[PDB]
Amino acid sequence: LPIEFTELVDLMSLGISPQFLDFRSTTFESDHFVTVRETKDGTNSVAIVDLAKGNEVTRKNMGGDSAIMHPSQMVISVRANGTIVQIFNLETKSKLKSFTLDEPVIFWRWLSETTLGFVTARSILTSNVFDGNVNAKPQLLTLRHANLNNTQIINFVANKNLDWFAVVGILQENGRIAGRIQLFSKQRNISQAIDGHVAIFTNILLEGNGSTPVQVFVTGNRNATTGAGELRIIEIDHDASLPSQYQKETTDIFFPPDATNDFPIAVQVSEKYGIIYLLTKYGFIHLYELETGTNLFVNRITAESVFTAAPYNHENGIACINKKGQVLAVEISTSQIVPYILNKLSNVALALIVATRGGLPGA
Amino acid sequence: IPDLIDL
Amino acid sequence: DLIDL
Amino acid sequence: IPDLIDL
Repeated sequence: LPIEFTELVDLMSLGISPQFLDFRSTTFESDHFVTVRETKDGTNSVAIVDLAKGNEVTRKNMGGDSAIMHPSQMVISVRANGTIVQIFNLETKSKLKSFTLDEPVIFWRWLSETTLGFVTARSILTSNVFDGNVNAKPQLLTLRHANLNNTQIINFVANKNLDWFAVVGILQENGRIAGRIQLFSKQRNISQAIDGHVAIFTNILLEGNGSTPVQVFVTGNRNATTGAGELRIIEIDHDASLPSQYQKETTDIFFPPDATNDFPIAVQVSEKYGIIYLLTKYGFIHLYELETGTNLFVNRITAESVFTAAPYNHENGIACINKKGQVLAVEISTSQIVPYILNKLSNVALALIVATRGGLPGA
Repeated sequence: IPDLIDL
Repeated sequence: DLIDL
Repeated sequence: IPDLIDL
């Protein structure tokens, strides 16, 4: 009722084999494109699904074994032999970057519209892809710390200012998936090890601060020993000109007793509406209000395992991909969210917070 | 390191 | 520490 | 090195 739930595309319907519909081969940097690396008789290829053009599919052979699209532009990044990276504008045919890293890339993701992020066995790096220095290697941000040892790296996120960063690894510990995050402040050149499976940097407009957002970091964890889930929201880098500060928030994330090996797989936030969308691997969607941390809604949108996710619809929602190749989207209903909070949550104060932030009806 | 996210 | 987490 | 993709 308080959300719209839709299917963006069925990847099996486009002829993609199940062996490629997983974290190894399918990437989702934004709601604009899905990229599937495929292989056939020794030859690699890319299927680029353009969600902004009726799920139009571009199919091309390539020499690399990993490929991602830019969040908005027709710019493809391709990798071979671990270390060799080339980045091309598909429209102009221009080569934007061509370099070899010192160590194999084991994870990458666009951090912003300008900057591509890389994680190796021991290092975390970024590339200013559009600066025109075609052969310049990625710059070292920081060495990986011991807390990410023996993990599979599954995310790398940054704030828009590109001075706060988080790298997420998971490991299996006593038959449960534990999450480890290296949080890095570029300004202080210091890292901090925290427990968490998911992370994002976002912004919130608080009363008193005019049109200037404050920055918050949102992270979700599931304690591998107790099973207890926890969402936390905390401010970073407060501009002293702004009188209103974000007060730290902590909320429970509920996991049923029989979802033993489940954990948070993704978190996206609507800045405009102040809504946190948290998805689990088993396909449970959780909504929280950003200002207060209040739990709004919990449901299950799929019984198939989710492996990746991205912002949806001008970053006001979340889209995800499951192992059956279904690309699913959730966003709040702008007409029904305030009535739901008012009538179903019986929370007049929260209803007003949401209505006022979003310019929404119902209050 | 196994592919944990896809288990 | 960097942050209260 | 050869282009990893030919456009």
